[PDB]
Amino acid sequence: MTDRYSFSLTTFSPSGKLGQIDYALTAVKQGVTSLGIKATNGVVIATEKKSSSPLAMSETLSKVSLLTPDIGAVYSGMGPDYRVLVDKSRKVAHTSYKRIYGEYPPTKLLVSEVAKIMQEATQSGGVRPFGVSLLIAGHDEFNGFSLYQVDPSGSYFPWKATAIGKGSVAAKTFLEKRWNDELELEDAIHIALLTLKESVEGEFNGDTIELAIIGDENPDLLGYTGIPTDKGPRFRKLTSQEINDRLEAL
Amino acid sequence: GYDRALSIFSPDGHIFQVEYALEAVKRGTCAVGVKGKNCVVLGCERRSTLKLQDTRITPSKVSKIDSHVVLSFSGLNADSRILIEKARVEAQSHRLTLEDPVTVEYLTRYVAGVQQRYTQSGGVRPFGVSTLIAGFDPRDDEPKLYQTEPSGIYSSWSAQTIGRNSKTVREFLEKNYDRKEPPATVEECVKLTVRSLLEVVQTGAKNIEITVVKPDSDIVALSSEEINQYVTQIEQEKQE
Amino acid sequence: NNYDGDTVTFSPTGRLFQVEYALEAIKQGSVTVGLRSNTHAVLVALKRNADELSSYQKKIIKCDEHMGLSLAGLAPDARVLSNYLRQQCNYSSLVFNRKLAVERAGHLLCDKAQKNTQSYGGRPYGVGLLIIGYDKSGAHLLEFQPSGNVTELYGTAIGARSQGAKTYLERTLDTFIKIDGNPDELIKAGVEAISQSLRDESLTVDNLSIAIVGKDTPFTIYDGEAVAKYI
Amino acid sequence: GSRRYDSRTTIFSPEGRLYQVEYALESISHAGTAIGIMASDGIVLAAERKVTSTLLEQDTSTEKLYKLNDKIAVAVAGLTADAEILINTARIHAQNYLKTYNEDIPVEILVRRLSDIKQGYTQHGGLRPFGVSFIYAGYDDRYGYQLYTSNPSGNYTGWKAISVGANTSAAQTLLQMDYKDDMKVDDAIELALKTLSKTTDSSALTYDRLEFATIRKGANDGEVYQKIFKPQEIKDILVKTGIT
Amino acid sequence: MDIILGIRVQDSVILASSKAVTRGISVLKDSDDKTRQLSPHTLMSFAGEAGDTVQFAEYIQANIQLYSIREDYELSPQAVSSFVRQELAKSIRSRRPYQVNVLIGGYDKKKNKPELYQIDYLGTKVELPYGAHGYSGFYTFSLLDHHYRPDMTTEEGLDLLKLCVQELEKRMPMDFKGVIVKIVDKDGIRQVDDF
Amino acid sequence: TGYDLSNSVFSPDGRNFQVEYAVKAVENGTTSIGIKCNDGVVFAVEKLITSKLLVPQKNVKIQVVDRHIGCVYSGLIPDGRHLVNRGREEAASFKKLYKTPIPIPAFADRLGQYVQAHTLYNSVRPFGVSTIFGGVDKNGAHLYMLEPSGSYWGYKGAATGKGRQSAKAELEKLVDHHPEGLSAREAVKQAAKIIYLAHEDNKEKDFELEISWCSLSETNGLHKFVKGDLLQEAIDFAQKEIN
Amino acid sequence: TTTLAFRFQGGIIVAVDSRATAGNWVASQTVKKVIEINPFLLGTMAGGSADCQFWETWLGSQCRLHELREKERISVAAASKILSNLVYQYKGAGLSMGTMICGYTRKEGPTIYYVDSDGTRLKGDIFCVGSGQTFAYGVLDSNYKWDLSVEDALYLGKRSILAAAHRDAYSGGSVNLYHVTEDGWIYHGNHDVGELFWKVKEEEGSFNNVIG
Amino acid sequence: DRGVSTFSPEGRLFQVEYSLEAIKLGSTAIGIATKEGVVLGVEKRATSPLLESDSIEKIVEIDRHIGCAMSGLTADARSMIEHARTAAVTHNLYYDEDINVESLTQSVCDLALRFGELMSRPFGVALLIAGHDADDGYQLFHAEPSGTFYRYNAKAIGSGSEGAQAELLNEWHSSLTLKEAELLVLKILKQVMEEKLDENNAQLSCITKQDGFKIYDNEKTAELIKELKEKEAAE
Ligand SMILES: *[C@@](C)(CO)[C@](*)(O)[C@H](Cc1ccccc1)NC(=O)[C@H](Cc1ccc(OC)cc1)NC(=O)[C@H](C)NC(=O)CN1CCOCC1
Repeated sequence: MTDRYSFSLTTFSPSGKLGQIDYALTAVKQGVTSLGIKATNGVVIATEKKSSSPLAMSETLSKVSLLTPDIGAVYSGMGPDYRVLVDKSRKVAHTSYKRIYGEYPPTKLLVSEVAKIMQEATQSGGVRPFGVSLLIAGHDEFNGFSLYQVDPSGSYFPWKATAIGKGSVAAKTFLEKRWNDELELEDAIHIALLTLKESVEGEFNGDTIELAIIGDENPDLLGYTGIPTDKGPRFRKLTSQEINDRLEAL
Repeated sequence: GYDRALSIFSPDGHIFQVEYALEAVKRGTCAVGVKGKNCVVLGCERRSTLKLQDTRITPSKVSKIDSHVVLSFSGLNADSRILIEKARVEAQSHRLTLEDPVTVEYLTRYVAGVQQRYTQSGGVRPFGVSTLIAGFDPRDDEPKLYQTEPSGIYSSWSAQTIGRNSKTVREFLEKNYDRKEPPATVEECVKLTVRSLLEVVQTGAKNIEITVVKPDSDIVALSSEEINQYVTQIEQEKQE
Repeated sequence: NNYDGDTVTFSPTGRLFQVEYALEAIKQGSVTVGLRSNTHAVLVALKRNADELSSYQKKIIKCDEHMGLSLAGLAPDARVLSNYLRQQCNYSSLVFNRKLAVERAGHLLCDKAQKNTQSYGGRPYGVGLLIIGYDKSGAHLLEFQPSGNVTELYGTAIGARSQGAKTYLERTLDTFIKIDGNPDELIKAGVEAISQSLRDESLTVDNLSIAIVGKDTPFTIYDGEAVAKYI
Repeated sequence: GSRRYDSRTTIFSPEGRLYQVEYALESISHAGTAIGIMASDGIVLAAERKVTSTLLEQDTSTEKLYKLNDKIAVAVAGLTADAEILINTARIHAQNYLKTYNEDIPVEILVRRLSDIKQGYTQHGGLRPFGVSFIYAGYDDRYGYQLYTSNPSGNYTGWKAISVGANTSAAQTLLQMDYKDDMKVDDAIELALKTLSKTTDSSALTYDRLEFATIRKGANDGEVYQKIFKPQEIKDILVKTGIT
Repeated sequence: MDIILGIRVQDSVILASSKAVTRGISVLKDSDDKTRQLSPHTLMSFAGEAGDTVQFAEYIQANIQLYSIREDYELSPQAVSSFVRQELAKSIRSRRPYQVNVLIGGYDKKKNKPELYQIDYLGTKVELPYGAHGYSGFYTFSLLDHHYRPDMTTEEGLDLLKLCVQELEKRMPMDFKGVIVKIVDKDGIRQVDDF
Repeated sequence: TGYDLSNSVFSPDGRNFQVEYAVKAVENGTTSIGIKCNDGVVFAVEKLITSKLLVPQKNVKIQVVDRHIGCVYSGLIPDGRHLVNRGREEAASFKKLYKTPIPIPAFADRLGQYVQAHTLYNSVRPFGVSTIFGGVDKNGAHLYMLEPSGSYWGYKGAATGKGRQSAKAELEKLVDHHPEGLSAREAVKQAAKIIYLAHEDNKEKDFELEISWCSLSETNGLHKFVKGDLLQEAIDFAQKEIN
Repeated sequence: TTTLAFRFQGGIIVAVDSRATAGNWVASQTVKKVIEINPFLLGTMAGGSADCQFWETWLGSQCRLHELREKERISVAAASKILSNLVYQYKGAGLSMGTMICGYTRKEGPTIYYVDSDGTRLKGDIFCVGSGQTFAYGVLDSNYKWDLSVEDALYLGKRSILAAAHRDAYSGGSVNLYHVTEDGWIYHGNHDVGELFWKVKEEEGSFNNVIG
Repeated sequence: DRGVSTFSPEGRLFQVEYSLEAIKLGSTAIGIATKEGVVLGVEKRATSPLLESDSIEKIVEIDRHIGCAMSGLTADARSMIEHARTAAVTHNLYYDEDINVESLTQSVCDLALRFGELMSRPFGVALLIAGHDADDGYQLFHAEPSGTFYRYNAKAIGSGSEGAQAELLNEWHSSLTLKEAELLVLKILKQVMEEKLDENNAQLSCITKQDGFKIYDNEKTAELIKELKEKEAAE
């Protein structure tokens, strides 16, 4: 018994390709489109809620996940792989940072830790790479707002705006035309909804679209009052109703 | 832990991984060892497809294991560092428990044992390295030159060469080295070593390294000009 | 064919080929015979040499004062298994002050051999054993196969041409079973049994190996001039 | 068992080559070119970013050039994720040396240890090697300014000027042509950029597709300063040499 | 063990170390050298628990010599002292700590300066113009406070050291059988045979 | 293909061929049966007499677990013994912690999970035995049959080995003709008959009958071997029915 | 115990007593406190009898393994250091050993090493070890010269043990003498203190404290 | 590939059988056992004339009463010898006596099969273990990588083994003297060796109860070679 697979399942081919990473990226290509746009006073991450069955309750399945109060994540590719990454990402933020410095990690460093986890699945014994690309949006005091993309290889790149998955090629071209360095958060949400409508085929409403923002602090969502320095989470998931309001003035 | 038996017997009774490690040695730059009446000289080829090198800081081909023993090699450069490090640690460990520096035979025997262990241990491949180990035992003026190889066998040599085109320079040494009368002086020994490398090398410029080891921890590396004088002298006598 | 790379693989007809190949090593091994009465149990083993300059490979091993076996196949594997038996017999003595039952000895060998046939990396034992002993329920004879299968018998034989001795004992069953209180006659029956497996060679003084255990006889081996009596 | 699926990453070819190391070098040959040039009064590190997108955040980005300590930096060519594993090790190794000896680590010692780690992955463990080549640029008070390179085999060598990644054959010929020993930093800056500009697979070399760094003694008196160039500073140095 | 002294002067470091090895009511040896050469320009004297002292000294010696061979370079006295301190700092929280106090006298060839470090078994390091371990300090520190000058020669340092040994031979309860004196300077380590 | 070369590999059907191959080893083995009765269970097995040299009554194949459970199996005999050894460890640890002897359904899952575990990895081989077992606990009598895959169910009657179909047919008749129930002493006699009837599928070598039983009234809830007069009575009953 | 060994012009003299004690109970009078490691090495025993006996015969096995592996007799320095490094590993555990590794080799000449259980290892010309070491020192030091003859040195070693055997309550039995030369060790007999005392008293005129 | 501890269809371990082929490539080693002693002789076989032949160590001391000669991948023998020496000395430590030659051989052979997936492969070297003890007198053992050992009156291993063994079959009798055995090893070595036999490329040794295990000098062997040539010419 015991894990006898102590050797790499991802190896270099004669041409220099890492097969499993390439194939994992193929799995990401098949995945549903998600995107991220960085504004001057916030970031927006969005994706389509592909329902497996109309009897299924798509509210119970959350594609956009809070990692820290000021960092959110969305993905394209294999949902189960994403779910466990979010679990590990949430924990590493605590173990390797908050329990040491008494504050939440800045976006770039949390991203770095997630990348490390995905890189190890590329080299460690008896494991395949993760079949997802992440888009991590976040804010921190000294870097401000930021948006990162993390690939199955463990590589990560900062973006002004981007899209991953099914119709990423067309979506990226759409974003290049619309993005400027003076976009306000509400303008970015508007563009996000426009870009996403291109890739979505069926219903397009607040129940089939999942969308969150990294913006201003939300004291109402903090849960307590009395500490002035604690001002609430910058991450906020837009409600089904809040999305439909913006779809009328679309 | 990774357990795989990588070095294994084949139907004809060969351990291919050990034999393929010898091919890596054959690819490596030539190294030669010649021992005289009162000295040993280690000569080493350095390939000249690398210009813009920084020779101050580039790892030298001949390494000191202790103040009285040296080690040159042919084959994989990265592999050789692991053997050298282990040998250097064992050298200090021997001084610590025996209160006497290692003999050249003992040090060689240790390095050869390490190489052997990597031929029947799970999860590891053999060292793609053959070494020439030279020096003088403590309080002894008799020169010592030993050779090791990936399989783990080791032996003493009056003169020997390893690496690429070593069979050519071994041919040279076999007729030019007299057992009854080894190079009586340092000059004679260095010249015979340089001559033997000039059969294979190309130019006698920054392609040849020479290190001379004498008794009682007397080791010095020759500079370009010093070596170049031997190259100049040999070529003028050749035109005859 | 494709299902003989290791012991952990079943064939499409439900066979373990590595176990069967281990069984094959026994068939190449030199013949050895086992038989018992109600009072004594006897091993008779034909030893094998490399050539005329070599010694004759010892086939019989003692396990305790009341137990021992003979081997056919890989001798080092017999050494491992005999050593394991020696320890189990000894554990029973030190802890319980109890001589290990020959039946339990068989159960223990079965379970040890079995584990090697169900796990990756390992291999089956390449030897067959004939265990004789005398315990609280009289004389015994066991046949161990490296598949794990242990079998209690009145008499048997394993090795090359063992079918000759095994047929003979099957005929002689009613005779030799009632050789009670007579060691030399029970051995004679065993020496005659092993003779049915001989071809071109005959039993010489440094070729024959005999062991005996019984009611008032500790497990003792006879070699050299001590077996000249029976040729 | 699992033997069936083992690639055997740490074995020799019949020719005496390490398959995986050779294939990792092939991987690295497609990565963006990185150049190191050592002058008498400093070192230049120049690297080309892999085909950039216009929406990529350029200023808050790090792909090629990384800082190991205050005296040593590295240029990367290969898998970035692999490189970061090794960089964090190298960063820790430097701090261990400082903690032990109360002296900044000599460049070669740091390089050797990082190269020794790579070597290990080619001889034991059954894991794939790191698909990374480094250019180490650093200073210490023994040898002064030093350039090294290491590759997946775990072999390292010292250089006056060197390139890794894509088009090294062409890049090395151009460096070998125009390099001389009495060269200054500002000349080396110009050489590095001119070389990339000629070897690049892109149409034209621009500020947004470059990472640049210098290690000078251009601080105040007998001390070393690392300068990781900002986007605007690369834009200026590119105009100053007349490439754009 | 017992008496180990150190004096850093203008151009050298001078280490004095008692020759007596006592056990119970018997002086077993009166010519013991309580010092090891770590490198050509670095000397370490030691005092403390029996066995531990030499075992520790030779272990440090091996490590420094290993470093010298690996890098083909001599570690600075500062670097060696920091390495030694860390080894003792580990040791003190071990299952059985090294009970060894040391003085490290060295000549830094890069700075062209003598350097004297005092390190106790806890891993407490200090650079000093003059140092002592054990009860010796109680006499020599105040003596050196008075007579020491930073610009003294090696000869003046030896006379200053004779003054310490005389004071110890007068007021110390135990017979420590004199001292072995060694000088560390630009030309390396040498022993004064007539003291 | 190659899906059948490694254990724990799903074929495109969704099958583990290595387990199905282990079943072939079970089908090759001698016949064994189990009969559930009024207040207990009865086990019986066919022992092929390979040679005259086999000592009668001295190659016992039915095994006891704890003091109240009986186990019999067909296929690779050593594999069966390994499984019983585990069963005994499982039963010991249950009694150690919980005091009460292990219930039969509880025990059945302990073997079930262990056998199933040997279908999860390629580094182990599936068990080459189907095991019929059972006994009496606080809730009465239980009979079970466990297969190489780890699959097991409760049974009124169970049969495995080379003569399983012959035995199954005979078992189905007993279930139909006795809806109220079969007595323990009756089930012993029937077990003998069914082994003799199932021997027709293995009739080259003649055989030796071995029976055991647990019964709340007859054996006081404990596992015992059927020997002597009761065994010979059952053998005679079986001999009368084949003729 | 009282054991000594001293170096001189004609090699090394080694002398030991033969008493073993368990408190004030005299456990034995005929114990061998010298172990002959090889034809050129000797070991002396003082302290715990089992500790000395077990580890010094173990030392002999290590020295044999050295000459098998290195095709050369082990040095006195290396042999002593094997033993000292061993006992240092057991430091604190409670071993009790006072030993002297005496022998000749070509590279070293006659050499003596003091090794004890708290890890002390010392090269020297004269050592006395044991409960009666001080008594042996008193006689040995006051009569020692480098230029002693082999005959005189043998007697002084014998007389020094006798001195301690007399005064020290935990020393006695008999004297075992050894002489180590360039050709190896030579045994110079067992000398019972029962007879040796009176023989020395009479002939030497010493021991005037005792009733004659 | 395939398991290291895999059986062939004929009932043999592949790796053990392949290691036997490696031993056939090795240099010839011959041992002869008499009532006056056991003689061990080996072919040195220097690969080049520059190699100093006296550094070729294929005959080895295990204890004073046990010697050993090797053939095959001789680098593999180092850890076997190391084990044998430790086993021999350890037994002397535990029991204050010499260890039996058979017990020593058995201890060495226990390492043999300690390979698989322990070491990664069998040993590629065969050993001739010669010695003397009080119980069974002068003994010669052939230790293989199979874990099996046979006692022999005489035995040859290596490349010239089957030819030499057939020669030893004819020549050996139970009344050979030591001197007769010495010459016999030299005679048979000279027959199967490629290069011409002399004191530099062949080495003799013996173990006797009185003097223990001794490797002969090149001067002593040279005289036995000269004595051998004269005796063959003398009829
Ligand atoms: C003189 C006689 C003073 O004791 C010597 O030191 C002598 C040396 C010696 C060497 C080899 C063989 C015999 C004698 N030592 C003894 O005779 C020794 C004295 C001693 C007792 C106890 C000790 O405790 C650490 C240390 C020294 N006597 C013994 O060892 C006696 C025979 N045995 C015991 O006391 C048994 N003890 C030993 C310690 O562990 C508990 C059991």
